[PDB]
Amino acid sequence: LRNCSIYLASQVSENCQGSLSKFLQMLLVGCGSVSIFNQFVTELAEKFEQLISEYVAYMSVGRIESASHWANRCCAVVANSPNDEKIGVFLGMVQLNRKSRQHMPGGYKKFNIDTENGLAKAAMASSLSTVASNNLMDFCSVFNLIGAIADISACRCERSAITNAFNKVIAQTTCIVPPWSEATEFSDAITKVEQWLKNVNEIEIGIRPSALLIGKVWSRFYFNLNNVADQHKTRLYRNAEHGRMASQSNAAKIMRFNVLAFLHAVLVEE
Amino acid sequence: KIIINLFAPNLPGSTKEDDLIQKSLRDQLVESIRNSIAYGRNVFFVDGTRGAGKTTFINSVVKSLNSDQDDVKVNIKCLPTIDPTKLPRHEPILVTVTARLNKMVSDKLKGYWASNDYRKQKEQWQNHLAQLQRGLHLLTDKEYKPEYFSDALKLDAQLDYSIGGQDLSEIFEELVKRACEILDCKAILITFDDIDTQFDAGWDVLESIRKFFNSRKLVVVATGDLRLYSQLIRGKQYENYSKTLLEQEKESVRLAERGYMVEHLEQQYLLKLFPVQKRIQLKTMLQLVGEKGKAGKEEIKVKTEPGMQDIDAIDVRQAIGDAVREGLNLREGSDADMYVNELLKQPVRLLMQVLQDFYTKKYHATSSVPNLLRNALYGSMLSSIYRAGLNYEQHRFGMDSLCKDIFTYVKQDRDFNTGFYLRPQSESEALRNCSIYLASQVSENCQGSLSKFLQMLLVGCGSVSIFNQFVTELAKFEQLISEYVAYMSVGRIESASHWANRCCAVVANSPNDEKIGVFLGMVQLNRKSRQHMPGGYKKFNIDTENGLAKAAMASSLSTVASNNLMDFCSVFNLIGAIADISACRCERSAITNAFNKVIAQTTCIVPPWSEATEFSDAITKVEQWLKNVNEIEIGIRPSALLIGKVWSRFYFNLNNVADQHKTRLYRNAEHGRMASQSNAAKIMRFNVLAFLHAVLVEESLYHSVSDREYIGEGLRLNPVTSVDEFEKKIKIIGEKLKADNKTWKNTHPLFFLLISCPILHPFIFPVGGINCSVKALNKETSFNKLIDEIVGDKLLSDEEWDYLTKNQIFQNTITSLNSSTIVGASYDKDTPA
Repeated sequence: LRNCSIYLASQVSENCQGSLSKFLQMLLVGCGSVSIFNQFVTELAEKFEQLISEYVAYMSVGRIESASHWANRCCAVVANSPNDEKIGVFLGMVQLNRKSRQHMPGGYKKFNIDTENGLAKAAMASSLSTVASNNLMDFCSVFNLIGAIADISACRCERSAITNAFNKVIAQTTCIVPPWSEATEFSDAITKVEQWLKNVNEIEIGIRPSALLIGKVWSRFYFNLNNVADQHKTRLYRNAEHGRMASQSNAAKIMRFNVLAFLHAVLVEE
Repeated sequence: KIIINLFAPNLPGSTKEDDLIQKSLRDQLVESIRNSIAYGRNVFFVDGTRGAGKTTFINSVVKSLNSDQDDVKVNIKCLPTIDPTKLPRHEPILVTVTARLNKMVSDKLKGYWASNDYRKQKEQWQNHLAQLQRGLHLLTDKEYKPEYFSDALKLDAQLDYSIGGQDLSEIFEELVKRACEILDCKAILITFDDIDTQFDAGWDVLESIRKFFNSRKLVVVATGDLRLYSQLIRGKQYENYSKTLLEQEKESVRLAERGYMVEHLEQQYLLKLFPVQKRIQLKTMLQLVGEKGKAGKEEIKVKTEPGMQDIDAIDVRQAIGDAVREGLNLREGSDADMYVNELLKQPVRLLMQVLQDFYTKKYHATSSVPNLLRNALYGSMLSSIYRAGLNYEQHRFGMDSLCKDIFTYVKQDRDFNTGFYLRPQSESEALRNCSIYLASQVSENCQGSLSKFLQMLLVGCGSVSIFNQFVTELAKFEQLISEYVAYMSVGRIESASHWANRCCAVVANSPNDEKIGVFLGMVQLNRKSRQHMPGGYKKFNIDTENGLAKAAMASSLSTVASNNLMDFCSVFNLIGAIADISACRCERSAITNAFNKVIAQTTCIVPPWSEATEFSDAITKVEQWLKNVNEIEIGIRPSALLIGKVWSRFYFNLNNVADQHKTRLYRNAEHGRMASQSNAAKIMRFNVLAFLHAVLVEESLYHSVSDREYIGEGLRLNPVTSVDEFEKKIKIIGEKLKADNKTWKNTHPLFFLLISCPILHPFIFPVGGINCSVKALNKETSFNKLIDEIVGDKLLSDEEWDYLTKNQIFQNTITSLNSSTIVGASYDKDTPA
């Protein structure tokens, strides 16, 4: 294992050199698959090898279609795990209502994506993840956001392909719970992505990432999402929406620091 | 540079020039062997992927090194390649090497011209051969004898070996040294083939290399699998331990340290025998051409047709694309690039063979495109097909064997959620090699037929996803596979309507949470008269509907006996209805037989894994539709990705339609005029609307007939609880179609033929599912006129359109589902304010 550690470090260094999308799959699929299972090793740890075989077969470790598709599978496992207080603020995502609730104080209501117009509309759907079960649910995760950045950074700069990077997980896939379970303004938005893709194709040439760097970036990123899943979890106040004090926190307050958690992890470790 | 003519006999013995790929690697290896001459074991290992030119390449270095003698300052004579598995089971490798070395020396002796030189060196050769013969017994002795000690002290040898005793390492070193002088060369090449067929014979090879081939005038090129050599070495290091120690020390600590010692012993045995710097891997032709973005280290062009010029030759990376894009009916993009990556990792002699078996047969056709690719893959890649349980005979292949092989592929690859795409993403080579074969097979049969497109869509792709979400809560997992297959009979289907009839028996088998009574692709119907049902008319009646409305409602109704004679009505029956009617001759006398077939009521047994005239008006128009279908279906070019993507969006659409319409069943939900009231009419319409949306969107993005899409730049969402999303796409597609002088019937033939189906017309616009509000009417009206632009016929008149919104006889619209009943529906609540 000591001999395989340095060889695997060379694998990460070689495979992630001269790219940014490839840097993200190791952060998302590589380091993520073991920290997400870290929940599942403190839960049921023979059955351990059965869980390993079932976990990779679910998350498609080794045959990932895209970093976004991994997030959709990663979306369900964080949810189907046993939890407390029946909360929708999971580790890396917020569980949003798909049905109207009676007696909603303030302007709280079922979320509709049509409110966001352009680049907001694109980034709102890229963070969405839908899983089907006996009770169909919906989550909005930072992992889905990264799964789109990796997806975008791996495609061509043509408009015909960029418009496809936003239409891979929204209304096509049908995620099913793991077997170990109990039961035009958008055209201008694409232009913003296209011009930034030009930067990526010429700034990423100088990248030189390491397995340590990808390991450390995910370390801060994963630890942060445990804070938001606990510190921000209890702020479900009636006046939380339109909040401006520190105590006030809503769904927007969750993802604002969840994304900033990702940016800081990239910032501090780089 | 490198040119490969495909009209060649393909004999490896005729490979002399312009018919191989590895010369860049060979000349580096050939010079590397020569580079080590002036610098004492030189062992080069050529790792092989169980055959990628392993025997062909190993022969090429023998040919090249033997020919070049005069030009090079230092030359190499090559022994014939040694196959250790074909040698006698007890003959030492040293004997085999000397026997072949003797003939090369003897042949060179007979080639001399000076008699004195011939006599002088022949005696030296026989003096060394006698010394080896005298000491040859040391290789094979069961015991030592004191009579050998007299031979070990014999120093009468005229050549006076350096160290004392009698060791074959010193004797063979002088024998090779003399052989070099006679042959006038340096560093004779010993070549070994693989030990795959019998890898116990590789121990003699390994032991001989490290004990007798240490001379600087000997260079060895071994071949095989280092995994197999590591297993063989590891087993031998375990035999050094005394058998008593293995029994008297059986605890975990002792056993885990003996394996630790053997692991370290085996690690440096491979490093010493095969140095890393001398190990060489046969680069695949993907590694020689690149990703099509970065300039590769080699350029390869292929003579597709007989007589291309040197500059008039297409790149092999694009030559595969010409086969992959056209054979699989695949539009150019990212998915087509991943299939050619699969073929670019195949053995070099294999990709040429399938390329040769494709273009040569295609040239004869020029005097179907998919079967040419299929026959090219089948004749060269049959090893994986036989080793996967799929059909491996050419004549039998049809629309019934396709379903089972794809089901077998999904089961073998264990990808039940996205495996129907036939994505080459497996971990085993055999499973990957079957994905491309099925994709060619999918495009082989579904091409030129609308029915086989739906049959593959329904029976083929449907069986993968309906199983995952509804027949996996139970699992003897393999036992559930066989009877599930035996239920709908994907191996042999009498018709597509029978699959849909049993499809409802599977979806409705899964219980619904909180007992709502609505399932994935349908909604339940309450045969018994519900007591004092509020609002609307009675439950339902088949006889109520008019000539065409009854033609679709009855055809979409299936009866299954499970705890009662339970009634089902699904879009799956509607899709199955199309296939039987479409797959028949245009003669109306035969159409009606295929038409009454899909409407004649039948009963289907509960799944075993469970606990339990005015009707001829529609027959006239379906004949007109079938006349239209018989010519527009020719232009379709379906692909494994297209049919998989059509179902994938159609599957999620049905999941969301039932998820949101379950809670919209109210006292006043009937005769829906706003989005919040949804009866059984509104549920079933969106099921039909889901099918048309899936076909339209996917045909724009992945159908091969069009080079570019016409959806535009926007979010593609399913039409659930609304029609604007489906209405918007038709407008954008229509606007871009007219400006580019392209029609719907030529750009989207599948959607054009499905939107023109007379059967679906009484379902697209039902009485109770219009939810015609103030804003909905504007989108609904534009939706209607846009549809009438595609089909060219307004199925409902403007008088009939005003009838629905305003709250006589309607042939083209169902009239009983507006106030229909649903099992498990709670009619104690009503619409809020």
